[PDB]
Amino acid sequence: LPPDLPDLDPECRELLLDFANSSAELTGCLVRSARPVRLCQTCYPLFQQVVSKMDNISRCARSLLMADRMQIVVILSEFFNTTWQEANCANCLTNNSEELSNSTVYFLNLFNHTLTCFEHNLNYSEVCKNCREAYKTLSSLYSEMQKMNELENHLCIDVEDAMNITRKLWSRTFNCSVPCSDTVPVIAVSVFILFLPVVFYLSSFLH
Amino acid sequence: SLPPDLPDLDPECRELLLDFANSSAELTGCLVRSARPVRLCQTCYPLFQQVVSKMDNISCARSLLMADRMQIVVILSEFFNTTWQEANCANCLTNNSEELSNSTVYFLNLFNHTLTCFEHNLNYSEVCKNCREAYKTLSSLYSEMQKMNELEHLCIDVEDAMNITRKLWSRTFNCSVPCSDTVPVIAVSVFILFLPVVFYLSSFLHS
Amino acid sequence: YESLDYDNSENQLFLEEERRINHRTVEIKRWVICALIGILTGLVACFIDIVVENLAGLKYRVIKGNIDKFTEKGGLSFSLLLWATLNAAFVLVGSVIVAFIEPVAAGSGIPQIKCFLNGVKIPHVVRLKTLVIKVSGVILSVVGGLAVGKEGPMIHSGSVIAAGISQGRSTSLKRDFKIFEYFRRDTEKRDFVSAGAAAGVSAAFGAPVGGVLFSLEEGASFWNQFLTWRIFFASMISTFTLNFVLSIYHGNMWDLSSPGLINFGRFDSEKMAYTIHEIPVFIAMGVVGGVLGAVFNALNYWLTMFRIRYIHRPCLQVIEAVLVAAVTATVAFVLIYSSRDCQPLQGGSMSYPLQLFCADGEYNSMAAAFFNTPEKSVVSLFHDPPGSYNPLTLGLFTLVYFFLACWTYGLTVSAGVFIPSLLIGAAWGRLFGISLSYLTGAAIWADPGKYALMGAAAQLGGIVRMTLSLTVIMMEATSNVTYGFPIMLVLMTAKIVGDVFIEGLYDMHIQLQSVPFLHWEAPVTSHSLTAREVMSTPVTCLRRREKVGVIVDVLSDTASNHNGFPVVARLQGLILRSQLIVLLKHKVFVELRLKDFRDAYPRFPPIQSIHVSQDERECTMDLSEFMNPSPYTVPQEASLPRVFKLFRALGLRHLVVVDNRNQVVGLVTRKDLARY
Amino acid sequence: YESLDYDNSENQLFLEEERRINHTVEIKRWVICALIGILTGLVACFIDIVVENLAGLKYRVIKGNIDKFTEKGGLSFSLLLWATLNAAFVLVGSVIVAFIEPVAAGSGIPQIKCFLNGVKIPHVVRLKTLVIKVSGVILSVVGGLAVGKEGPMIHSGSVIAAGISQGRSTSLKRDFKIFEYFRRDTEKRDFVSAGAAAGVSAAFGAPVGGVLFSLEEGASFWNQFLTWRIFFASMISTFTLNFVLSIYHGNMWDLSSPGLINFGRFDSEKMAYTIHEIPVFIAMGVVGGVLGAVFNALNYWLTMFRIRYIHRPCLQVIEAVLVAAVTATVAFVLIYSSRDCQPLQGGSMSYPLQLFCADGEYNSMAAAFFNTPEKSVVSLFHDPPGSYNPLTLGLFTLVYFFLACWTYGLTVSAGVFIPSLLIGAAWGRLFGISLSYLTGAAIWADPGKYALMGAAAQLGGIVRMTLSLTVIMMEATSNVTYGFPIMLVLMTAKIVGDVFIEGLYDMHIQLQSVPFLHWEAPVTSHSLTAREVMSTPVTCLRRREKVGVIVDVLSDTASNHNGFPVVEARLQGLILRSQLIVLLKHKVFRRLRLKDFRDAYPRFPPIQSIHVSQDERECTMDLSEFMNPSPYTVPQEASLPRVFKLFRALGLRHLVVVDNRNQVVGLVTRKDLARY
Ligand SMILES: *[C@@H]1O[C@H](CO)[C@@H](O[C@@H]2O[C@H](CO)[C@@H](O)[C@H](O)[C@H]2NC(C)=O)[C@H](O)[C@H]1NC(C)=O
Ligand SMILES: *[C@@H]1O[C@H](CO)[C@@H](O[C@@H]2O[C@H](CO)[C@@H](O)[C@H](O)[C@H]2NC(C)=O)[C@H](O)[C@H]1NC(C)=O
Ligand SMILES: Nc1ncnc2c1ncn2[C@@H]1O[C@H](COP(=O)(O)OP(=O)(O)O)[C@@H](O)[C@H]1O
Ligand SMILES: Nc1ncnc2c1ncn2[C@@H]1O[C@H](COP(=O)(O)OP(=O)(O)O)[C@@H](O)[C@H]1O
Ligand SMILES: [Cl-]
Ligand SMILES: [Cl-]
Ligand SMILES: [Cl-]
Repeated sequence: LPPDLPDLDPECRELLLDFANSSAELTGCLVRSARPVRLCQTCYPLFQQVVSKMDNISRCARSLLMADRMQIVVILSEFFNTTWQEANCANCLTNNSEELSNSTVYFLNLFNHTLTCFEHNLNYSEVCKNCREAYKTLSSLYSEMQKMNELENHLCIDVEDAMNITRKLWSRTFNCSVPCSDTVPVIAVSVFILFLPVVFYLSSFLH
Repeated sequence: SLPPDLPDLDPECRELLLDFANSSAELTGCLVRSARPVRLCQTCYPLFQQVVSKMDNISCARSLLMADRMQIVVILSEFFNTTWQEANCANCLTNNSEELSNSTVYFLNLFNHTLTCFEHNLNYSEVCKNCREAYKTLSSLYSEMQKMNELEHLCIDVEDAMNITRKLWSRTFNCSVPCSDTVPVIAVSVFILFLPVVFYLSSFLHS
Repeated sequence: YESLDYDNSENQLFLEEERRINHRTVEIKRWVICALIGILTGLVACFIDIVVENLAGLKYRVIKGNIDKFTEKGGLSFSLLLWATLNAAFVLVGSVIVAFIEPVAAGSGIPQIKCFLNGVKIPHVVRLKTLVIKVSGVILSVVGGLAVGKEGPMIHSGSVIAAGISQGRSTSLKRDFKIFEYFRRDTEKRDFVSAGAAAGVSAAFGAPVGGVLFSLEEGASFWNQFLTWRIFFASMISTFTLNFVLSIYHGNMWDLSSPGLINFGRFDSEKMAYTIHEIPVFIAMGVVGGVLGAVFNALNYWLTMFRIRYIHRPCLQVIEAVLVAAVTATVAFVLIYSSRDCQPLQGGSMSYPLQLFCADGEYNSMAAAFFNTPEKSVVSLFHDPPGSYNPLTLGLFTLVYFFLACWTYGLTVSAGVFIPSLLIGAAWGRLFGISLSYLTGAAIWADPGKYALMGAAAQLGGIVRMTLSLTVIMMEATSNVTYGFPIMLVLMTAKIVGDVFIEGLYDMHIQLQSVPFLHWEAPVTSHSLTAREVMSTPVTCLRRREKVGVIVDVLSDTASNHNGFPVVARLQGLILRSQLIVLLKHKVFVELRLKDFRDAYPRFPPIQSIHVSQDERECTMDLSEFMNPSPYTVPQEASLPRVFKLFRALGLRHLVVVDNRNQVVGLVTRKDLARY
Repeated sequence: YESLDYDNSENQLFLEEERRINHTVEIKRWVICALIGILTGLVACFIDIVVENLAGLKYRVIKGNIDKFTEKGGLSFSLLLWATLNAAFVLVGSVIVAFIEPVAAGSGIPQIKCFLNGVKIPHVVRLKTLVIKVSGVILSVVGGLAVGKEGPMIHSGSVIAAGISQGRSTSLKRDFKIFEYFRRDTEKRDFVSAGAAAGVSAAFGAPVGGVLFSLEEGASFWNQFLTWRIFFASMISTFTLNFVLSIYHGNMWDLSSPGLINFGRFDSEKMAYTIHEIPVFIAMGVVGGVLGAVFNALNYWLTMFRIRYIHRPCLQVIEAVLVAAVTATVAFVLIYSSRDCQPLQGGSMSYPLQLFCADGEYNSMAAAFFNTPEKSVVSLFHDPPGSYNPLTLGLFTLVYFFLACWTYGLTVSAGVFIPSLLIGAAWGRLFGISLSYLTGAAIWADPGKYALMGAAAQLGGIVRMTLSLTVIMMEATSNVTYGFPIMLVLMTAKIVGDVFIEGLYDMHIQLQSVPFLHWEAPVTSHSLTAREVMSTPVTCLRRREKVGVIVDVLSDTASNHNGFPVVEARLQGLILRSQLIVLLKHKVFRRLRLKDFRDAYPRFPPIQSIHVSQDERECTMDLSEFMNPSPYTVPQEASLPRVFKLFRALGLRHLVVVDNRNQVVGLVTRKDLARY
């Protein structure tokens, strides 16, 4: 039999079966730990070992990658890099994708602190109390990390969904707000400036 | 006792997410385990349809799917439609994805017979000769199905099978008809390229 | 308002000066000067764009950082007083320098240059002081938060650059710079002003052939191939210069993704495709835009007439513009404060997300409609996915900004009208798309990114009734050539439906100053007037061998101040008064190589000064080598449509009328011909 | 050859007609121009339909027999079949050209330029000349001549324009009472402009390229609303073509096919250019100018060989047959001897030949032939890098430059553009392949970009028109910033091509003795005034004459003039020959009006066909009512750039020269502005 015309090679079977023994794990990791967005703090070692199993066979690569008009191993790594660049879990990872990053691991705890205060303060009158001094520093920390990535240049998906839940739960379903009835001192100015041009026109029209 | 979808998901649809994930991770196993021997459309044509049926069970519609900016399930199913509609696996399917088509399994059975004819005749003396009939009937059926296509590419299985057949017939064999056909075409070529100078000189001399 | 002479003298000193260059140098000088006009206009455009967006980013960063500190505390009204001041500061600086120093830099530069290419020389139109003041004023007014555009003054900037640097002379610095020394007649000046205006149009809107056809609309001359190809040359130079320099400002250089100051994008993406059945929809939008243009111009006309009659002190119309900026600040803050919707960042659509009252993740919608350049709003009234605005908010912005732009035109600031017309027209033209999506369901062909463009073209053709150059600009700036057909139907419809009511905004402010302004054709509802009506039958003619006692009689009479004289009675040619004083200063008598005519060429020395003596009142001056030996002598019985298409097409400012006898009877100048 | 008036006679009957209509005619011109656009679009679509269908039917024979013999042997029968099909279609499509009417040969452009310039080539507008040329291109592109069909659309546009403007078919000898005002040749010259512009816009899909084509020739005064009606007809023509091709291809509401050839769109960002390769683009223009000079010189000496020796019609038919036979055998030598195969990926061949290849690959030289040349030109502009064998393009280019050159002067209705663009994209692609060999495949060594610049290089080299070719290549590509390298390339190629030989179209103008006019003076001739130019004897009339003098002047039998002045020697007017003919018929020695002067407006009856020599030719004659009272008039000391400016920009055909007093000497009549 000629090489790679009918079938595989013995030193290319394991070079294919390791990737299938791991990419199923990573795809399952995404969809199992998907919608409560815990993704960047769960699936990054599985993702990095998928990258490494791509590399150790990418270095019969021309017998697998460039051997078929629908390059299955290329388009599958391409989709994972598409997700990993769209999620940007590299923000949530410390130095060499080994551990979680320095600030965000504390941001996730202040998310959990704010949820514990929400739960222990359970007609949402007193829930507007007792947590506004923690919701404010939580939003301050989020905006501080967002300005941090602004100085480097959408953030990491793990923290953006946490702040999205926090804002979607504080602002509505609690309706906690401050009126700040500063309407009439605005109207005390916004009418006086609009009253200037009729004075300016009818002043010079008579003189 | 928080309201649903905000801290976590309800367990009423978490089961749907979990057995979608269990099923959808197996499809990666089809795509990568059955990759280089390209048995793709004939292996997980059941596994692809059950993923489509599990998309219908999750269609908690706005609770799962349209509640995040990186919709994991939706972009995964969009990737499965993309991998589906480039392989064109419907051409291997019969009418409504119930089973294969009789034409394609007829082709594959003839294809394995052609490979056995390749294997029995094993210095390519009696290899090119006394085996050409199988290559001609197999390419005949290929061009027959390919002409059948256009009133309605093809399945990746049969197309990569014919790629194997053409790469084997072309190189490592060079089973090539010599086609000694040079001298008449050279005679007609010199016969016609010499006509214009005849025309120009007979136009110049008749003067 | 005195015309200039695009016609050539062709006397004996012109025939001598034709030698020694044909015994080929000047053509490459023409090409290099046109290239420098293009480069300098591109550099001025980059100056304006980078300085304006940096200053405006500074201003709105200061204001945006202010309001969020004062939100929950209760000092919102004290932040209104800052932004009402920050508008009023720059407009005050941006109008004082315009009013007292050069009042000709008011409004746009386009009516003055449009009157220039007809031949009329408005006095202070092409000085360098006018350039400096108009550029500084458009920076201070676009940064000054008014409802203005900065593509208006790019025509006058390019025209002033072109009339300046094609001289090798400044005269506002009293310098000489004898480098070109041949491009100092009004023919060359008019040709280079045509090149500079075309480069200004191309630098403004990013379409070069819009520039060439614009500078060929006005100055409806005879066709001149190498001229128009040089005009196109300078246009391409200016576009590529602007594109290259704004490219390397963003540190990329490798795409060149900005040809003009306003840039529309790619209209090909198959959600923008149009069908043949919705052509009457486009006609209907042309009707709608062609009557709001009439409303705009009419309400400006009764507003401008008031300002001319009363507010004409140069220190009093300055106070007006400050109050205009204050009203823009107050009205915009009132509209922002009272918008009940919030809408999240879609990925960088707003660029200054000003949350007022929202739910801490979402931002205000109306603060995106204000707090921006108008140009980003116009591009974003295009190109959005459908279902991306609130029609109350978006229609409410339209209903205000139309009157704010109608009210901010005749001030003593350097402003535009194009992008305010495009911001109005892309607004209600967007709203028609939402209504078509409301009355047809989710129809694909009612994509409001398509109808937002037709409304922009409709409004821009309605307000400034200009078709051929505008159609090519709108067809090329979108970079899709199948849109020219609905756009040209829209523009025809809007011009007809507009001219059945009112004149036109550029022509109206031209007519309010009573400049002559020869139109394109004759007023075709005038019958066969021969030349024996439209001419001036008492003629002040001269002689060839004539005693100088009727020269100083006719140069100085203080009640019949003319310019240009025919010499005889038969006819021998025409002499110019601007050429005839140089015959007196240098004492040409029987008792000079066309360089004393051209050294002190602009602002010719007025004859009061010379003081000829009384014995030089019987001496004889012979001007036979100075007259134009070929004037243009239409007969008496020539009809009026004949004598227009010589006086208008050829760049004339005199026209002799003679008979079968070749007796000189009358003469046709611009004032004696644009009075019908 | 015959001249063509453009200024109206302005006689008192036309003034009476002005007064009668001025108690609504411009509205007719819009719908006539719209019909010209619609009909030119439908002709272009009909040509595209039938040329796709016949050539689609032709190659399915030839592929189906090359593939039949390639497993047995005997391709000489297939080669004789392919030569017989090519010689048969070219015989059928050329026997109607040499024998029936020899004026439809080649593209219309050398006749349309001279017609817009005012030379009536004796068969330009004729229904027979149309249907020869419409059915000639169909039977010639399918014949396999190396030509392109986008060329001869300009003549189709002009013929249809001048045909449907008149409401009368002289080829059918029937009439209509519809458009009596428009048989007057002031109008008829301007409708040919609209038809040629619409033919250009339906050809290449660039509707300003039509406008700035038909404004280049016919270099007259800026007739504004004419120009706007021309752009109207241009846009309607390209929309009609796009609409009918998009309803024929399916997907009615995807107007994807603007012109006949569609270069794509260049927003791929591998096509992006920057400044560090701008002097590379000057080097391509030099090679384009050199190869265009080689092209035009080879074709020039070929035509000098063809006029003297091959002028019998059947010799020309045998010549046209024995080129298509040679072309197929050259192509089959190249395909049969090619040693490279590349497999198909998507639609790139559509008739693939697995000639000797490995059963899934196909012959690459078979792909370069066996196509529409449009598909190869578009593929060379947009195939990804690393998709051609350089030996393959070298062989194809090197044979195709001669087959384009050898097949131009034949008697077939065909173009030269797509041959010129195909050569230019052919050698231009090699210059982009070798730069990916030196730079190590950098990003600015993009070979799809250097095929675009070589196309404009070769096309500017062969025919020397700019601003009608810069505007197309901006607008077909739909990337605006590409005009700047294209402007550089066209300037370079025109300058380097003019130092060897003239343009191809001006060549074929001057090789058949046309009194043609250029844009300007010959070089300078400023000293050469109107003294040396005018004709010395004057054949002039009087208003108080006697007929019989009319008979002798019109029956000189040695001169055959057409313009005659009338004096008292004081110049009163200028009477034509044809008006004087019509005056000789009816009894003049009252009812006569303008419709009597439009009786069979082309080809009036000559002087021998009127017997009026017994009672008439003995009495007086009054033409005081019938005369042009104000003809344009220069003095003899007018310099030639003032005489040529007044003559060319007005469409005059008789410029009377009158001295100091009104006495007539000489009358400049277009031959003496071409001899210099
Ligand atoms: C047939 O097999 C060959 C390889 O033997 C395929 O060639 C590859 O094609 C892909 C894209 O089609 C390229 O990315 C690879 O670099 C190629 N590799 C080699 C080794 O040539 C070919 O595409 C296959 N054709 C079909 C129709 O399946
Ligand atoms: C915050 O949560 C909301 C929903 O609670 C997200 O809104 C969805 O966004 C996706 C894409 O961004 C859309 O396809 C959905 O249609 C949206 N939902 C609805 C109900 O319209 C929002 O994107 C989240 N924001 C972030 C930053 O995660
Ligand atoms: N030689 C002349 N004879 C009669 N009228 C003249 C003569 N020159 C000028 N005029 C008239 O004087 C008026 C203004 O002319 P002028 O001051 O030269 O202005 P312009 O800038 O239009 O040339 C016009 O009404 C014009 O017809
Ligand atoms: N009546 C005439 N007197 C003098 N020269 C004339 C006269 N008629 C024609 N010519 C000259 O004869 C030449 C050709 O003129 P002709 O053929 O009659 O004009 P057209 O170009 O309209 O056919 C020109 O040089 C023209 O000046
Ligand atoms: Cl503006
Ligand atoms: Cl403006
Ligand atoms: Cl062509």
